[PDB]
Amino acid sequence: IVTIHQEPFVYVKPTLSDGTCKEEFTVNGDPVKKVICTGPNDTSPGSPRHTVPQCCYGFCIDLLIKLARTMNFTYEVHLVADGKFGTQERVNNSNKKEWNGMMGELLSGQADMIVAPLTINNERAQYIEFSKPFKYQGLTILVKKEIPRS
Amino acid sequence: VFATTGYGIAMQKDSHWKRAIDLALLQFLGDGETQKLETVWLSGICQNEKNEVMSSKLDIDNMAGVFYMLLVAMGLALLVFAWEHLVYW
Amino acid sequence: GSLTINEERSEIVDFSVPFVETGISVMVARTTSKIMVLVWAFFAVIFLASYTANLAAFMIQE
Amino acid sequence: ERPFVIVESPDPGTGGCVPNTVPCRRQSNHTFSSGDVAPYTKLCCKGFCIDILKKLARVVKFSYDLYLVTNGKHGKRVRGVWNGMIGEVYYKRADMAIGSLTINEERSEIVDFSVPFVETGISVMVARSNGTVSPSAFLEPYSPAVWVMMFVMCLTVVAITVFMFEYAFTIGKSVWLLWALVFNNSTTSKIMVLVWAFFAVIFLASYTANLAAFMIQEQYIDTVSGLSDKKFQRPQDQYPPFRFGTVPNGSTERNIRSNYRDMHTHMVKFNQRSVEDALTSLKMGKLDAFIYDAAVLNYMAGKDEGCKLVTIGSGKVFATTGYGIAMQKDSHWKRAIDLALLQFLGDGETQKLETVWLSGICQNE
Amino acid sequence: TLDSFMQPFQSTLWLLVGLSVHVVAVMLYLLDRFSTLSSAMWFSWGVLLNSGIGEGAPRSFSARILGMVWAGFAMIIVASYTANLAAFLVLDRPEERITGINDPRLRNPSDKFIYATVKQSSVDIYFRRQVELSTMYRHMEKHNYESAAEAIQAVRDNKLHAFIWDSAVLEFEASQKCDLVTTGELFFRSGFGIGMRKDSPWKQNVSLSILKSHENGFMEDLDKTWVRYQECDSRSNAPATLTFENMAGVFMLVAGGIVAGIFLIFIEIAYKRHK
Amino acid sequence: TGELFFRSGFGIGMRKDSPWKQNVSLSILKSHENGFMEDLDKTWVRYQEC
Ligand SMILES: *[C@@H]1O[C@H](CO)[C@@H](O[C@@H]2O[C@H](CO)[C@@H](O)[C@H](O)[C@H]2NC(C)=O)[C@H](O)[C@H]1NC(C)=O
Ligand SMILES: *[C@@H]1O[C@H](CO)[C@@H](O)[C@H](O)[C@H]1NC(C)=O
Repeated sequence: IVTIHQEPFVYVKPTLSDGTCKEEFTVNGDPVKKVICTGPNDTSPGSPRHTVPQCCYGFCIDLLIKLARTMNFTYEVHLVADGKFGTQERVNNSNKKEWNGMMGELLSGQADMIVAPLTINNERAQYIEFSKPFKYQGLTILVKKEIPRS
Repeated sequence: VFATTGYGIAMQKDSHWKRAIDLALLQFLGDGETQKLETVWLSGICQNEKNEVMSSKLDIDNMAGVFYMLLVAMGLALLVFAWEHLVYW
Repeated sequence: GSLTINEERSEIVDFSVPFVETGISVMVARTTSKIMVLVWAFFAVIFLASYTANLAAFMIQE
Repeated sequence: ERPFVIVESPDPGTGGCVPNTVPCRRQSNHTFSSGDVAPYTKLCCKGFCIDILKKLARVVKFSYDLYLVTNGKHGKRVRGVWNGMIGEVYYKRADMAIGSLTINEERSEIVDFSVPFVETGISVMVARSNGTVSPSAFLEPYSPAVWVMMFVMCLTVVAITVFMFEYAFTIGKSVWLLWALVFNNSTTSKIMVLVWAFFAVIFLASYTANLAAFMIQEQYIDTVSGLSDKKFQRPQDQYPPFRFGTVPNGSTERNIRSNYRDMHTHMVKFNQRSVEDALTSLKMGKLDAFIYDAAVLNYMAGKDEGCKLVTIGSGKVFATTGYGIAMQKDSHWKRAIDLALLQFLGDGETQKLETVWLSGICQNE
Repeated sequence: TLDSFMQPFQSTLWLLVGLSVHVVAVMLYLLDRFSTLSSAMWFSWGVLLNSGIGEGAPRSFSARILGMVWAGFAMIIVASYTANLAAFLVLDRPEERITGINDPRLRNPSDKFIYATVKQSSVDIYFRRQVELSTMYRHMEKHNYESAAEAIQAVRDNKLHAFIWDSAVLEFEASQKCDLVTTGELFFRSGFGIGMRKDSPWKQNVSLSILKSHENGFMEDLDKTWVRYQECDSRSNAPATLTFENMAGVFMLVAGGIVAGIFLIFIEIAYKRHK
Repeated sequence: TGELFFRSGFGIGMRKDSPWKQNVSLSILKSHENGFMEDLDKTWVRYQEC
């Protein structure tokens, strides 16, 4: 499985010294599920790479628990390599364009499933096989608030 | 909306027509050509309109809160009567 | 036509990508001592003019 | 013109001017004719068009002097012989003309033209956008029918009360109290005056309510839209926006002489002040709407202090055209110049040359 | 307007202060006399009304707190009246009649805003040639009118909702009669002209004299003789004026005060003085 | 600022020639009726207002 760090869907937290990330309880005192994540360098802009186990929990990870429970699965989770989602771009001084980022690691063969906020459009639909949508949304602009003077 | 799903085109199970028109439909939405078609048949006069006739004050919702604060203040005079008289005699 | 996607239908007949979203909805019908007391009276009239204007605009909110 | 070229007194401290500026000779015949007049004064020229001229000399080793046009502005074939800048080319008084020269078919016959270097259009500019209320008199919140009834039906309790109290209170004193209480300043006398005081409060609060309704549902004039607006195509009007300036002998003077004479008949109120001196009339208040090309208008819309709003803009255009440098007849310099603009079209100096002379500095909030 | 004295407060809280003045009324003649009954009755019933009827001040040094705050209760109630009345008057929007021919009212003519043209005219054919305006024509073909004068009378009598027709005639209509408004500007440009059978001898001369008259200025100057603007404009930019209906109810209560005084004074004094 | 000027959706992704394609697309639809996707909305994208 390939996953990306997006605020409300997939959280990423450093693990405790013992290896297991510390437990916590929600507003109703119910155990929130967490899974152990390998993957990123823990240093995106200031080092080449070196992997380290971490902890994940969120929307997509919660659905994967319910999804795999019915399917009788055996799953491992590893994050993306270089953050970016994916696009088609001609590599430096070559013949044809090849896929980028998260989509690349699945088409190459490094993973068999993407559980992440991936959109639906024509360009990606050529080479990948999607599923029925599990959330609807759009595009909006975020701006800074205006002071209500006095 | 509850239990959100969508409309579709029902076709025979395991057919060879699926992939062809699946990409065609994704082409339509991903270009805005469905927006022009959507604004011709799904349009209403008061879509962007909302104006309540009134919320007539002939109802005890906020003036009632004022009314009972007056009763609270009204009891202060009775308490002051005992305190003022007893402390002065 | 106006055909919806759900559990049982998708079991026996294939489907395409949804192009119009929908769901389940509910619809129902629609001296210096007295110079200060002058100041207090000055604040009282402005406070009401502020109050009634503030409530009136809050009252105009559909 | 205002934005494309600018002329000034060069530098009162050095005779010349600040660098990146070229001196030019100008002839102004605003004096008498007794002996002679020599108005050729060493001014200096700064602007966008000088940059283009200063950028072609560095390419084709051009050499030049700069002389102004002896009269108002551009011309057209009228009465048989032209009049204006083009005449200096036709009458062998010059060789080439540079600046805001809109390309056209009425002048391409008698002089050639090169490829344009801009994307301009024609738009309408109106006076400043202002928000002001329109209460004529403070007595508006009631129709005059209510006032007279209010005034007279108030006078009957004036007489009735003293009749029910005299059978003490002076006859003259009673009328004073009645007026005073309704203006909030001051069982035989109490019963009627009690609800009578209520008569004041019940309607005096409605006056506030009504004036709170006048100042909300009112609105200002809509700052009327482009050419096809209802105020223009009906030229029978003496107090509309009453301006159709359309500077005399201009390029746009011929455009309003194409098919419909309903416009050229009322466009006779033009003012000969070339651009700027007649432009301030739109800001002064004696001129309402002035029609010209959008190139020199948007820069004047933004760079000018305050706010003076042009029409819709890139959408409010008609007959979009471009400005180009003209090649005189029987002069094969076209190949030399056409390479220059096309080369300047490729390297991308159009933006750099624009942002140093044409930009939006301080847009209105 | 409607129910001046009854629109904002003619319910539970309207009679609240009617008895909320009585509870404090008796509660003062028993707060001072027990360490005048009319004095407290007239005072509170007057201070709420801000009348200049001076009477007994609160004698008790402790009773002065309720009166100084009873005015505040009276000070707050009438303010809520003013704000509420303004909101009702603002939201009485008279009309948002129509835009040009793109409004959703035009496209879907269920029953409201039926629009009719003159049968067999140029407009009725243009609406049959445009492919987009198929439903718009499909509603107009059901019913129309025979003459232009018929449509003007029907619209003025409010039997027909909207009327689509030529602009030159319609512009002269609204300006002169002044009961009518042109809905914006034109959305289709065309022209007039003489009509002659094909290959007629005068097809060249008559066309020539029209061009000559335009440059001459006779045709342009003739229009003023038959086309003009007068007596009616964009006025009525004031969406209210209090009618003689709500004030009449306001005039009604003052009449009740007159009848109450004369009847009671004549009748009650006769019984009271005699005994 | 304002409304939204485009409409799309999310979805799981799997390579071409996948056996789980038919089955996972059923669980996603099956969870929508049971209100499972509704409470997940109420868990950690809602009920967190200021
Ligand atoms: C999708 O789910 C269905 C239902 O669980 C699976 O169908 C079963 O497959 C097993 C595998 O051999 C059979 O033993 C069962 O008999 C099947 N069910 C029925 C009702 O016949 C199906 O295999 C799943 N898809 C995949 C790719 O495994
Ligand atoms: C799931 O897979 C395991 C193999 O790891 C198998 O033993 C089991 O029968 C399968 N089904 C269930 C319901 O666990």
